[PDB]
Amino acid sequence: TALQQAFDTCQNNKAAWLQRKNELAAAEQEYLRLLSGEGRNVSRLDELRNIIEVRKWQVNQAAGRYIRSHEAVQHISIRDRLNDFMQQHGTALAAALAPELMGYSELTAIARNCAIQRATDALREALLSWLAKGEKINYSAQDSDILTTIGFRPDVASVDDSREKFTPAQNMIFSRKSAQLASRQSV
Amino acid sequence: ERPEEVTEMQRLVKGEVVASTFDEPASRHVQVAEMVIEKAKRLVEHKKDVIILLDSITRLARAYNTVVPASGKVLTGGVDANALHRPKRFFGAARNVEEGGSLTIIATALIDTGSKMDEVIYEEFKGTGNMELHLSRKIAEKRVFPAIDYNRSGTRKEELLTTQEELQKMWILRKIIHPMGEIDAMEFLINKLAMTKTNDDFFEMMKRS
Amino acid sequence: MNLTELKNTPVSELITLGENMGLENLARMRKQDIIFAILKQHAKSGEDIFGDGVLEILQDGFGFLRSADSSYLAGPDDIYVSPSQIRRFNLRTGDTISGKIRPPKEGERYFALLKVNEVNFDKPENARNKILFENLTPLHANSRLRMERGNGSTEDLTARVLDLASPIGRGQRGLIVAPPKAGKTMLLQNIAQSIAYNHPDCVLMVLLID
Ligand SMILES: Nc1ncnc2c1ncn2[C@@H]1O[C@H](COP(=O)(O)OP(=O)(O)OP(=O)(O)O)[C@@H](O)[C@H]1O
Ligand SMILES: [Mg+2]
Repeated sequence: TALQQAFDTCQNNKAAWLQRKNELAAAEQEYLRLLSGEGRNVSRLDELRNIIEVRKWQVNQAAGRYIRSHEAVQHISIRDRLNDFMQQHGTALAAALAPELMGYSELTAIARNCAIQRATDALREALLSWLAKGEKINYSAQDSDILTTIGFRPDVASVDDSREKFTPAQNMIFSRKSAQLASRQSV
Repeated sequence: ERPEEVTEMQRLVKGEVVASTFDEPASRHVQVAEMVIEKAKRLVEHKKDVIILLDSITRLARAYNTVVPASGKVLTGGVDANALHRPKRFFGAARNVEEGGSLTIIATALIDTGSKMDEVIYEEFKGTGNMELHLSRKIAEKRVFPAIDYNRSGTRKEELLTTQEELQKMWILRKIIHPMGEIDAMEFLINKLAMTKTNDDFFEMMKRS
Repeated sequence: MNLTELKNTPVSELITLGENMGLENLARMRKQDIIFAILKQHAKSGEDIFGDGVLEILQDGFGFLRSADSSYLAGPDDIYVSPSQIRRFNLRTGDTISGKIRPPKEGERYFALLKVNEVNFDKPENARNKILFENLTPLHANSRLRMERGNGSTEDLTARVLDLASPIGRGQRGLIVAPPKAGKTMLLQNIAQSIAYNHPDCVLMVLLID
């Protein structure tokens, strides 16, 4: 049940980033509307700048945590599938890769990491046995639709807001810009 | 200050400007200045933008030195150490109100006029303001004005006044222009900026030239 | 108009055009100063001006444009080039630029470029996606160059002896070790004129130092 709520929060901050993009685009369209007019005053121009840079930093970090939440939910679902499907049918996997398994079970650290390397190459061969083979596949059977709505590849806007990243000092100064933005909103 | 310059100020700018001269005693300057600053703070209390111009900090400092009584303890150079707090009363009103309005002050300073007591007040007022502008005599000998010594000029947390990326842009320009001389920098800046109409075009031709 | 034709011309023709263009006291100074002042007054009249040269970039990124005839001298004949041309037009160091030039405004000693018309004998547009020199994989001297004139010249014997002793090839790496008074200078000039006469397609130049 944790995967479902994690997925729900993933769409929650996804939609948050979308609406942040919408209010950003509103900021630039208002900016261009004022630019196309007569710019007698520059204080409005300066505050429009301040807000558009602070909001673009905000949507940058929004895309960032949306991306990491997407990977988090993907890996938690993958590990849950591995755990329970092996709970169902792990005896065949055990009998298949037995040598390094007994190498791991009753031996020391050097033997264990050598066994990890052996199992790594063996499972790489096992995966490439069927990976190059051409077979139709379906999405995650437990949450197929749930995985189709989230999508494996994120939206192009996600990397549009992830292409540019500011320095940590610049990141904190945009954070303080967001703080003063909320301060003037309180005014 | 001489009445001719203050009357030129009166006749030039549309806004009203207060005046004082050597005819007015030092205590008169102190009291008119404190009404002026108190009125400015009362006005900015009503969420309004107020700007004050000071010419100069040394003249007022001399006036406050003259008017202060002797408290029994004297800072080196025959000046009352406590009295120095009173020019800071006329300078401490500079603050921006986040709820609305803001009070700003722009003050000039005078040094190297043959008086021993002028540079040290600048030294003890160095940390008072968040930005400063230097004027040098070698540019005056060079006869070209303004004698803006912007190479050593600096502001504390000026980022709040400009954007972010374009802030790093003029800082790139600043540290590019730092190593060269203070003179040729200002001539070629004013030469590039002279025949143009807006500073934005200056910004693009810094990416063009 | 094009400064190369008035640059390679001798001093007499330049000074005569100096008197006939309205400035008669421009003889007692350098060639670079003469051409600078003549072109200054010519462009002040408001006529078309064309330029060409080879560029270089200083430490600050702002670049100069020198001329081959002046032996790449840092005279007034050089032309200012901005780093912005490098950043968008994608022009590398030493690219031969020919095109429009701009008369410098007040406070600008050196000329500037309006637009570029030809880069390395090619269109400026396709010079952006040009492969670099070091990125090209090298090989050995595949091609062979013959130094024989073929006309039976009175001095062809030296070139024939050079060919017999050590044939030369394209893209080779060779040295000519020689003590002084070895006659090397004129044999290099002989092979230079030989390759100029036999091969009119390949570019030829000779570097003289001290
Ligand atoms: N093929 C040749 N035909 C006639 N004379 C020759 C030939 N090769 C060499 N010499 C003679 O060798 C001498 C070399 O003269 P030259 O000035 O060309 O030498 P250089 O090596 O270029 O000079 P340096 O080393 O002093 O700069 C001359 O006396 C020249 O006549
Ligand atoms: Mg020689």
